[PDB]
Parts: sequence; structure tokens; C-alpha cells
Amino acid sequence: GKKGVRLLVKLVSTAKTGFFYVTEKNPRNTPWKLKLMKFDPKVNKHVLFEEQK
Amino acid sequence: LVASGIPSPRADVALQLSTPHGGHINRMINTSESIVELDSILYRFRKRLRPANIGAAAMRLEHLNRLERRTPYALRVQRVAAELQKYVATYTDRLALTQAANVLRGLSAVRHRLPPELVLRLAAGAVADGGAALRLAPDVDVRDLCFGLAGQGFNNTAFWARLCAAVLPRLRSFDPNTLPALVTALQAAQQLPAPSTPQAAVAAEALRLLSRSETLAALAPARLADAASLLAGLGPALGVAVDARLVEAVQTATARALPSLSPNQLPGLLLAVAALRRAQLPAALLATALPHLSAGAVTMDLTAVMRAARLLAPHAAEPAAADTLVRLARRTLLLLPAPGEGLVTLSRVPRGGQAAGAVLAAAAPAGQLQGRTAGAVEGVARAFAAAAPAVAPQPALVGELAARLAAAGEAAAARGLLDEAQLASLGRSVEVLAAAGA
Amino acid sequence: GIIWHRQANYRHARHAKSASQLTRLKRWKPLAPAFAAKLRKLGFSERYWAAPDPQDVPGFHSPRGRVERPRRSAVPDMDHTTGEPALRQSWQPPNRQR
Amino acid sequence: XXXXXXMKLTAGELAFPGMIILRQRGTKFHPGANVGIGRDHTIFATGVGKVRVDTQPGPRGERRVVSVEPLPEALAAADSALRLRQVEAELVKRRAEVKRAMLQGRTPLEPALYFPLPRTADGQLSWLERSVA
Amino acid sequence: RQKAKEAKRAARAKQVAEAMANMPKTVADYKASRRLDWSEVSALDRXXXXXXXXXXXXXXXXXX
RNA sequence: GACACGUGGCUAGGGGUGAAAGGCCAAUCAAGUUCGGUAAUAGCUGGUUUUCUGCGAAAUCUAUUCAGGUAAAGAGUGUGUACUAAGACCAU
RNA sequence: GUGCUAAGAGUUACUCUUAUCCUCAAGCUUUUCUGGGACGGAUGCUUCCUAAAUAGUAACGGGAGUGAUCAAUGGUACUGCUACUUAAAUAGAAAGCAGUGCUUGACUGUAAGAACCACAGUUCGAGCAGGGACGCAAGUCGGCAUUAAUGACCCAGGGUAACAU
Ligand SMILES: [Mg+2]
Ligand SMILES: [Mg+2]
Ligand SMILES: [Mg+2]
Ligand SMILES: [Mg+2]
Ligand SMILES: [Mg+2]
Repeated sequence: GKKGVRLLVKLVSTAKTGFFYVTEKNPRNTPWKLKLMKFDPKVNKHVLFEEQK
Repeated sequence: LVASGIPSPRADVALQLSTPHGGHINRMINTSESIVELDSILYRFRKRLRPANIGAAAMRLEHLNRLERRTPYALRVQRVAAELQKYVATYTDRLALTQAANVLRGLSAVRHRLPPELVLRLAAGAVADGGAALRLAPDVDVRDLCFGLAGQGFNNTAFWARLCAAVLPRLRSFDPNTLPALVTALQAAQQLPAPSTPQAAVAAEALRLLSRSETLAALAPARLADAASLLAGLGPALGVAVDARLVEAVQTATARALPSLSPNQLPGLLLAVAALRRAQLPAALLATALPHLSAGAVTMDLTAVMRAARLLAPHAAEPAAADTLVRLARRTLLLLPAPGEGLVTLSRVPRGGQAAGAVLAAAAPAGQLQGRTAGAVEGVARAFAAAAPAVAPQPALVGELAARLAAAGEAAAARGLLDEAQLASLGRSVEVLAAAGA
Repeated sequence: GIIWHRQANYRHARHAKSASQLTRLKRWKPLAPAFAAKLRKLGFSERYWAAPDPQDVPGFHSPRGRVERPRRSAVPDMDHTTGEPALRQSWQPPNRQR
Repeated sequence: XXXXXXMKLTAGELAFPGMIILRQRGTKFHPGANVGIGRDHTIFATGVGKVRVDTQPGPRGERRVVSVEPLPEALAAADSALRLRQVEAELVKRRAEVKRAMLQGRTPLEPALYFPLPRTADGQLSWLERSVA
Repeated sequence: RQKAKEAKRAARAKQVAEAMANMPKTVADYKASRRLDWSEVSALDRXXXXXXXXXXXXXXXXXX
């Protein structure tokens, strides 16, 4: 809702080729840039994914 | 997945069917895995069938009838055969040698005989030239044509002369396992006389091709059984001789091709090599083929248990031969109806594809009494009267075996399938078994 | 002769759906028999998603166009007076004609 | 809505892999041999066999354990795990052929399009076309 | 035009190969920045997860 | 007399005229009459014309600018296919 | 469109072009359920009673919820203690209460078979391939004990890939 500040945001790969994961995040409770190791099908190896809008 | 109980589309079948290419009806025929499935495909496209589709339908009817273990005289098979016979009569001069060979082999292996003027048209269309049809067609088409025309009657002996004159220069370029079908087709008609001469010449050159080493070790299994039978039946009459090179090659390749024969093919091959050594069963070959004979006796039809019982007739005192023979005794007890089924029930017989006729072979095994098994109960009776001391340890078993042999003989004599000589031999064998049974 | 279509509920909002649900919605399903019967009687015989261009075949090319202009097509059409009688129950008379 | 939640296949009913045996809210019935359990505690069969419902001692009280007992003609045609998988595969293939024979070509089983092969990945069978480098 | 297309394909292949070579250092940097079990918020030390959140948020503000 | 009458004339329809009443404008005027578009439109009402024979429902359910309309499912008929059944009862 | 107005332009008051307040003349809209209509109330989804011991079952019939939260409240492997966990029902020696060590399976491509069901959709799903996580292993992991938090298509926008100009 409008009171709930949690939004959907995008996780862009470090490797290249722009594969991404869209996952939700709380801005207030997480002012990190969200970084997780996820599978990248273009390279078929796990790489890192930082948060960009 | 349409509606949760309807089968989801298969992967390779959807990949094969979704093409820009033509050939949809033949691909639907080739993915039909049972009989009225094929009949519904022939019903859906009955205003759309062409000669290629008729050839594919005949071949698929042949394969699906052999794929189950149900008789070719079933009403479903005969209806599909007559429906294809209508289109064969429509396109009787348009069919090329591929399609004519397809429809002839497919309608002969389901034992549906065409009208003989149609067979005459379909063979004269194969030879209405300077033999040019039989020189542009591959070896499998000639094999299927010969197998189809060995059925449907048609022992014309003038058509066969020009066919054998056309196939004789091309025969050494053939793949070496289509040769036994050619020799069997020549023997199956009234050709190869004195139990004209280009037929005997091409049979002799085919058996000269089959007799050699380095190919006889390269035939497929169950083709070496027919090749060994043809050699043992036609060696001294026309072709190759007694010589131990051939018998050594046959025994060596038989020791390698043992597991790849179905249990209905093993005793034919072993009687073939027994006839080969008389032109016997040598050491350390029976001791490795007999575990296969015991392991194949659980699923083995009654003429095959004849051939195995005749094979194990001249020696019974050996314990491995003895319990193999009591395994065949229990098998013959199983598939022959009681004089008074209970294995499976008749209400649950599959209408499906895989071995549905085998389930119908159990669940009241009466009704499988055709003429082949009608003479074959007499043959099995003789073969078990020959093998006394192997089964005679079991008194009640051989007594019930004699009861079922006598019951089947009386029933099939009532059906008109036996005569007085076979009845007398059956009576002698059943009184020998019943005297041994008490 | 079966009429096939892609499954709906897959264009957007894929974050709120499970992995199995998204895998299930990628598949195609045949139309229901009643709807398929109406389309078959209406005369629907489309063998391709879009018509293949007669150009782009080797040897069959424009005399002066390097290729051609594609013109991406839209799919909205519903009015109770003029377009798509299939998408309206009745016909509405026009608005006074000036 | 309707939310139908009951037991679909009773005890002594022959089951095949994937068939839902019971649908419940919470583990009223607990999974046993040759039986899987879903997210919503749906009990589904992972082997060909007759369903058996037996009661066993439990942590709170009288646990009911739902199981699938394999056929006695299976485990005789079957190291053992590979042999069972081969026997189950043939039974599953036979079931499909019998079902296709009983539904006499009156349902739309396979795509058969006039199009180029339905989109195929290296694995194949994708109803999703994806452009390749 | 195809020469420009192959040049773009080679350039993107080159950058993905270089980043894939650099990539083990990037996961090690991320894993080290999340790891906190050394040099705690103070010399008090006295509870592991409580000390593994305040420093992590302080490092997140430092590494923002 | 802010009168009445007679004879021609002028203002005409989304317009005229009105000491103003939704009044009058050739006996149906909050939009004249006639002709044309026009065989307008009407999920509404009414009606549908010779005979015999066989079979024979439904008024539930879901969706709907939709609940007096429509479409799908259920229940009907003809045709095809196929089981001693994907059927009905009864017993254990 | 119409009347004034604004800003440019022409013959050089008048006329043209463009725009827009306030007037005049029009053209279009202005749902539905309802023991009549109006008024009031409601229109998704989940649970409990009706609902009659498979399932299912109505009424502006009766009582609680919900349009989320959480980078841990996810996954995996463990450590202590024992009457709670929640919207209700079914359940739970952990699916409860406090903790830890690593991690992102809160994946990529699929999936036989079923529940359900007018259709669209909805629900479970063993198994296979890839690359990974935890665990000595056994083996689990395609978000959270489940049932709510899931708005088609069109249109518009973004990343990437192929073809084209
Ligand atoms: Mg008018
Ligand atoms: Mg009624
Ligand atoms: Mg109604
Ligand atoms: Mg919502
Ligand atoms: Mg785009």
C-alpha cells in the first residue's frame, strides 16, 4: 500500500549481457545496495548482482 | 496438458509432427502405437489417402499386429486389411515397387490374401519392362516384394524367372541378411523344383554368399537361424557341402549370438545346427544354450516348446536336460486348457498395444486352437513320449499333462482340425504318458 | 485441424508468481471445443502466427526498396455502431449525423 | 472457491506416479513409503502400487501413515533400484498407450503445426522462442 | 554493416571475458565485506549476531 | 379606445411571434406539415399457414453495462465409434 | 463552431493566421443487486456455522480476517529448554521459545501424472539437464505449516538477442 514503502527493484549482473533478477526490497530497513550470488544463464556460472533501479 | 486425465503431448512426437514439410498422414501412421488408433487415423483421412499412405498403412498394420501377440485373423486386423485392399484395387497400376512391396508384405504377414488377378496385376506391373523396376529399387524392396509374392499364392514360375534374371547380377551388392528372405521366398512357392533354372541359380549364388566366413559372423542374430536352416535344408541339393569350415563358423557365431534371439527363435537355430552336423549337439554348446532354453521357457509358444522338446528328446538323463524338460512340461501345462483360467481375468484384458494378445493368450487359453497348434499338440505329445525319464519323476505332473493333451486332442478333433493318423499317434503318445503316470 | 493458443496470465506481474506457475504458463493449450467449433464454422484457417512476407526469399526482392517497411500492427477494435459485430450484442444507431 | 479437501484414492486402490492420494489442511495423514508430500501437505504417489493406510504410534497420538505398497509381480521382475525404475517406466508407457486407445483420437493430444519445429532449445520442447547469439 | 556487427560482438565478448576473469575477486570482496567475525565494534566483546549487525550497518554506511 | 372591423402586404421551423399561458404559427406543436435518407431502430409486444410417425428436455451452475438478454457447462435429437462396458443395480 | 479578447501579419478602419478565459448554440454520457422503487448498504480473495458425518450446497443469513510483512521471518546443518504457534479450522516435541556456522534454490530450461474445472485461468508435482548452497553423510533447497495478500488482454516504457537500413 501507500503506507508500505517496500518496492520492486532490479538486480543487474556484474558479468555482462544484462541478465537480471527483479526482487522486492524495503528501502528503510535495507539501505544497502542489494548484492547476492545468483545463476547467470548467459555464462552458466554464478556471478554477483548489484541493485540498480 | 488439456484436461487433467488426457495425456500431455510427448516431446519427440510433437517435435516430429511440427514441421513445415509435407508428410503428415505418414507421420501420424508411424506414431500410431496400436490398432484402432491406426484405424481412427485411416478413418480421419479416408478421403485423403494416396499410394504412399497406403504403403505406410500396410507396413504399420504389419508391425502393430506383430507388436502385440494377438492373432492376425482378428476382426480388427482383417477390417484394416480389407480397407487397404480397396485402395490397392483403386491404385493398382500407379503403385511403384516400394509401395507395391509395402502393401504385398503388409497384407501377406497379416495373412489377408488379395484376389489373384490383383496379385497378377501387381506383379506384372513390377515386370512390365526390361526389368528396370528391379534395378532401381534397393535390396529391402526386393526382399519385401519376394516375401509378399511368396504369400498371396502366386507360384507363377514365369514371373519368378524374370525376377530372378533381374536380381541375379545385383545380388552380391545386397546386404547379407536379406538373402535368407529371398531363398525362403523361392522355397515357399513351388519354385526350386525336384524336392526354372535362373531361380535355382540365384538361390545357389545366394547360398554361396551366405556360406562364406566373415559375413556369417556379421549377420544379425535371428537371421543366422534362418540362414542355418536354409543351408541345412538345401546344401546337398544344389549348393555347398559337408565341410567343417562352415560348421565351425556357424557354431562360433552361434555362441556369440545367443542372447539376442527371442525364445521362439532358439530351438529353430539349434535344430538347424543339429541338421547341419548331420550333413548331434556338440560339447559345451548345449551347456551354455540350455540356461537360455530354461530362461526362455516361461514365455514360449507351443510349437517352440515342440522344437525344444524334440531337441531335448535324444538325451534326458542329464539333470540340466531333465529340469529344462520339466520346465517345458510346466509351460505346456500352462498354455493348454484344462479338461475339467485363473492366471489373469478376461474382463481386464488390455485393448492396448504391448502384449495385449499375450494377456489374451492367458485368461482362458482356449480359443487359441488354430490348425498350427492343432497339429502341434500331436507333435508335443510325440516329443514328450520320447523324453520319458526326465518328467517321469513327477507322476501327477505327467498325468495332468496327459489329461490336457488328450482333452485338447479331442476338442481339436471335434473342431475338424486333425485326422486319423494324427489321432492315432496322439493316442499312442498319450497312452505312453498315462502308463508312465501311474 | 486443432486450434491452439498461448496461455494467458504470463505477460506481466511475474514477480507475484511461483516458478512452477510460470513454467506452466509458458506452454500452449488447445481451444475449448465449443469456441473452436464457432471459429472453424466462421472460417478461421490461419496456419501461421503472422503472414510470411513474399519478399526476404532469395531471388524475390524489391526493385528499388532495399527491403520494405514492416508496419507493426495494433490489435484494438470494438464499437457498438461500426467495428466488430462479434464483440457487440446489438447495433447502436449513430449520434445524430450532425 | 469450493476448496475441495478430502482423500481421492482410498486404501487398496492401484496408483501410478504423480497421482494425488489425498488433499488436506495440515498433516492429518503423514507420508510413508513411495509417497511424497507437497507444500499444502498434498500426498502424491511416487511409485506404481496399491495405496495402504495404516495407523502407527506417533509423537502426539495415533499417527495415520499413508503409503503405497508396490505390486508383488513388481519386485519379482526387479541394482534393485535401477530394475524397479525400468519396470515402472514400461508400466507408465503402457498406461499412456491404453489411455490413448480408450480416448479414440477425439482429444487434441499433440501440436502438429505447419510451423517450423515448435521452438526447440538445446534441450528442446520450449513453447518460448529465444534468439541465439 | 556486418563488419560493424562483428566488431560489436567481439567488444561485448571481450568485456564479458575480462569481467569474468575479474569476477572471483568481486565475490571475495563482497564475502569479506559481509564477514564481520574479527575486530568487533569495541573491546567489550560481550551476542555474536548483535555485534554482527551494528558493525555491518556501519560498514554499509561506510561502503555505501 | 392599451378600441373594433374590412382589403392587400411583411416576419417561417431549432425559426417566427408572444401585456409571457410551454401560448399561438390552418382541429395530433417544450420543436408545424409534406417529401427524401428509410425497408431507420426496437435484447420489447403481437403473429408464423398441410398431415402422419419416432425420440424427447429445462427452469441448475459460471460469467456478463449483466441478471425478462446472451454465451459456456449440465439435461435433448440425429450420426459415428466402442465395450457383455469409461454403464446401472445387488452381494462380499 | 459563435460572440468578444490576446499575439503576429497584410493592404500601409478593414481582413487573415494562431491561441483562450467568460457568454451563445450544440454533441455526448449520466451502471447493477434490491421480498416494489427511492434511501441506506455492498460488488476481489481466505476461514468458521448454516451444510444434513466423501465432495458440494442458498438467502442485503450469522461471527472473524485480508489487498501484507521479512535480505531475514528464505535454504541447509546443528545447540539449550518445553506448554505455546494464528484471522479461524486442520495441524505442529517443533511448523514453539531463545540462539549459532555458512549461504541465496527468493535459480536457469523443463516435467510424466493428478486435484479441480463452463472457459479463461487456479493447485500439487516425483523425475531429467545446467550451474550452485548446506551437510561426514543420509539427503534437503524452484521462498516462509497450509488455506488470503496473484488484475486478463491491449497500450506504454526498460535491458538483452537476432535480422534489417
Ligand atoms: Mg424537421
Ligand atoms: Mg426439472
Ligand atoms: Mg437470466
Ligand atoms: Mg490485489
Ligand atoms: Mg521493446
